[PDB]
Amino acid sequence: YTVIVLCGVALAILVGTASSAACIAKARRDCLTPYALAPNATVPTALAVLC
Amino acid sequence: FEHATTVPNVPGIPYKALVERAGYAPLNLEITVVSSELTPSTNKEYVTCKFHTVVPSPQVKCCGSLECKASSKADYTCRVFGGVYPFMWGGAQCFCDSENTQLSEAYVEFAPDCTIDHAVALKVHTAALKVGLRIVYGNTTARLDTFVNGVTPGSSRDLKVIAGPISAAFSPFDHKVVIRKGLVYNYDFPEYGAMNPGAFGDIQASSLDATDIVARTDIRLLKPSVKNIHVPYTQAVSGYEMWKNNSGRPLQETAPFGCKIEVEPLRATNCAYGHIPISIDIPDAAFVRSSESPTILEVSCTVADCIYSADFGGSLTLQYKANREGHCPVHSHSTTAVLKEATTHVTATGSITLHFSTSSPQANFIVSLCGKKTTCNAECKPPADHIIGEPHKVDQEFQAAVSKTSWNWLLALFGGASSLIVVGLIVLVCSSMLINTR
Amino acid sequence: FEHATTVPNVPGIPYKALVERAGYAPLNLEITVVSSELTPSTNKEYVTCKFHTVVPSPQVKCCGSLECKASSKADYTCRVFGGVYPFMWGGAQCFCDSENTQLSEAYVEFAPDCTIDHAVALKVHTAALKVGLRIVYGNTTARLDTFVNGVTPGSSRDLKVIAGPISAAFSPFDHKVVIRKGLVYNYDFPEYGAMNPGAFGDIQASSLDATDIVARTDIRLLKPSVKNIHVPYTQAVSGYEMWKNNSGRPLQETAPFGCKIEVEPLRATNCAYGHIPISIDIPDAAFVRSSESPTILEVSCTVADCIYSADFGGSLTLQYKANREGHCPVHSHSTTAVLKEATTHVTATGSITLHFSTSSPQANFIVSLCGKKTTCNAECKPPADHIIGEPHKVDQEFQAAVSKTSWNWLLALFGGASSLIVVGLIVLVCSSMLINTR
Ligand SMILES: *[C@@H]1O[C@H](CO)[C@@H](O)[C@H](O)[C@H]1NC(C)=O
Ligand SMILES: *[C@@H]1O[C@H](CO)[C@@H](O)[C@H](O)[C@H]1NC(C)=O
Repeated sequence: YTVIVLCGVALAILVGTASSAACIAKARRDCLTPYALAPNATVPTALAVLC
Repeated sequence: FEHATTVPNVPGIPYKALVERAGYAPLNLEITVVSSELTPSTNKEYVTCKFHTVVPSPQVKCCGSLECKASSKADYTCRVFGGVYPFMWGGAQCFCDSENTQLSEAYVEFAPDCTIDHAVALKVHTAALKVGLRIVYGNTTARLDTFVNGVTPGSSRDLKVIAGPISAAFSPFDHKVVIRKGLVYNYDFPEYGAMNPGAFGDIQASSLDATDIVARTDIRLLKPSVKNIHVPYTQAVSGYEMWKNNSGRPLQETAPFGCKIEVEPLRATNCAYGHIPISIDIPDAAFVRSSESPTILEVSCTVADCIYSADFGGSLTLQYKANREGHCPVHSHSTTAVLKEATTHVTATGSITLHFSTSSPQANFIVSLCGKKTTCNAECKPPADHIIGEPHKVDQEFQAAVSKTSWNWLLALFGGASSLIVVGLIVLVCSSMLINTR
Repeated sequence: FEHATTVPNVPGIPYKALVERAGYAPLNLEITVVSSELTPSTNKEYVTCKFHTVVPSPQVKCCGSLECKASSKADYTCRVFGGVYPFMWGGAQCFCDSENTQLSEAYVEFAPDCTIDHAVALKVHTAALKVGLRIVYGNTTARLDTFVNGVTPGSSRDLKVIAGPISAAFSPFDHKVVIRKGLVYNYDFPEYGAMNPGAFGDIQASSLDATDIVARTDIRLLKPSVKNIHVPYTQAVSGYEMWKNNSGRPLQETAPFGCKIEVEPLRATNCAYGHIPISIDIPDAAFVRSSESPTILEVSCTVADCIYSADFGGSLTLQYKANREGHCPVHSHSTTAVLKEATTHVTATGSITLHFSTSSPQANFIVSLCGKKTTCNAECKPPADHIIGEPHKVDQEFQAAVSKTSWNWLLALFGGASSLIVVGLIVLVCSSMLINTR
């Protein structure tokens, strides 16, 4: 029984980390999706959040 | 008042319960299963044992002709022989060159010692179980012995108690059984009227002293080939002896749950499987009004030390404040932990120590002192000694072995990553709205 | 040689079969089930009968005090009463103004005539079936009686014959039965130890003459209320009498398949249901080489008239040409029809009739005369009478009631529209090609 709980915990944490990484990467891409070269940076706070 | 319970069907494990009714102080109720008795219904099929081949004096019809004749004795085998020439210590018993003939017959019967060495085959069905209960209430003891079936009552010592059918049925006996010299064996004995030489049940009889016997054991005669008179017989080895040699272990060393099997009723006793639903009716007279019962105030727990031991080894202390001298009950309504004593004296401000047992390390529960309740918790450690044969697991484990620390670790590890992906989608739609604004 | 068959378990319906061996003329084999015998295993639960209330003289104490005392008698009831003042024809039996006290007790015992009116409750199980078979082969008759189980060959002439097992188990008896004065009733009697007033089995005893009895019948005493001395008792009406009044019809008039139920063994007899597979072993010496068997030539059927009757009413004739005088067997391998005699004398050019029965209006089949076969057919008509109580349906109907004319009408019934649609498709493709050429 004890082996199952650890494996399930590892699976859950891995799935959560992967989902969070994918979500944050997609959010960064959407924020960076516009080329933004014609004007300056929309807001430096958004740039800081991005990186 | 009628009050029901489910009690484990295991000897020497008292069960404590209460009875709640407005206006009357709680009354302790102790139930003990003194000993079980599973007696099945059986019918005698037949009896077999070592046999003995009779060899009656051969008939001689000499210088003549003779013919074989059948009979009614079991396994009767007959045969004539011509050209024989009997001789005896006196000399030639007749006078003719091979014209004589001799008739030889053989049959079988159970040996005298069988009168005590018999092995009888039985067919069993519809196992029934009887339970002896001892009940204690209001420091008064009552007896009863009832069949676990619910239609039958048991009235004893002012009380009539009705049992309920076992939850899960146990029946160590198989459809076929053999009993011999006080030993029970699980074996598929041949059906009556089916004889196979060199195997159990080669000789069969309805009763030990039944004049009628049916049996075939492959007896074949041989033509005399010696000077003197002698009937040579040949037969297979006795089946009963062969079964005795390799009968295997008896049922005492194989019955599950350690059922002590006695012979003269052919019944098992003192062995545990399943639970008994049992309803107790209690006279209203035995109950006591709460008005005269002691009144308690400001009850408090304290766990000096508790050991997660198989044997009852946990300790506890209670401090109360009351006004009336008397006796009050005590109980632990949490099934995980079981107390030791039910009733205790009560003083104005006295404290009393209690003993208990638990099956989980996180020993937390609510204890009822007299008419009032009190929650309390503590942690117990495993014991040094890990093998002991005294009453253990008064309550079966309920996945409560998980301590609060383990739960805390498991909960803390998990994080809201689903919320994180939801926030990712939210910021995606927000970025879409931002593009709209742009 | 060993030869197997399936026979309908039903008395008075002979079954004819053959055994085929190269170089041996066919041997008839007739099997008859003389009488069925179904005996189940039973145990004695208890016995009951009309009871009788014992009203022993009341214990009177003059100018004193007295108390009740319990006893071991079944249904024992006690009660004391103060203020008694018994009187008799002589006068007062005590002299003090209400100090005296009278104790009255009561118990119940089975009535004497019970010895013959007793009703016994039984539990039955594991029905076992016994068959009596009579087998005729080569104008030699033999008998046997065997358990239906196919593992206990019967003994007859030191011959082993195996029967069964039954295709579908049948037992008119229920789990719980009761028996009284030669009549069996199907009833759900209360289990031993459970007494209900005004119902069957209120008085229960292990044996008729058992000193130990357990029973309750709601006996309540009444305070004395008349000048003289008496112990007024009130009790519910006897349960056994009430059960007798409305017991319902016995099992003799409800058992399916017309089973005759005898009491002493408590077993059913002479009643038919299901099929029996049976294997018969015949000694080789019984067989006769075909060399000595009569030789037949140019066999021919002729159905003078056939009646589609329940009984054996169909007629047939056979014309044969042979060379050797003797007896030849005759049979009908078609299950739909069964002949009357198995063998007949054979002459050089004789012709002989035969009586047969059939279960269809179209009576066509192959009849084997001695070693040779002969097909032949005829049409039978229904009989004038339509209700008789003689062995009927020696062969069960096999949806063969359809007549040849009915089959011809069915054949003329169907119509081939599939050909029409196929022609339509063919002309469709051809006309599509033509339209392309248009
Ligand atoms: C049982 O407990 C009650 C409660 O106080 C007490 O009055 C009674 O005397 C006790 N009975 C015995 C036999 O000690
Ligand atoms: C039985 O039939 C055979 C064959 O014809 C015959 O030889 C024999 O005599 C018959 N036995 C009896 C007893 O009729």
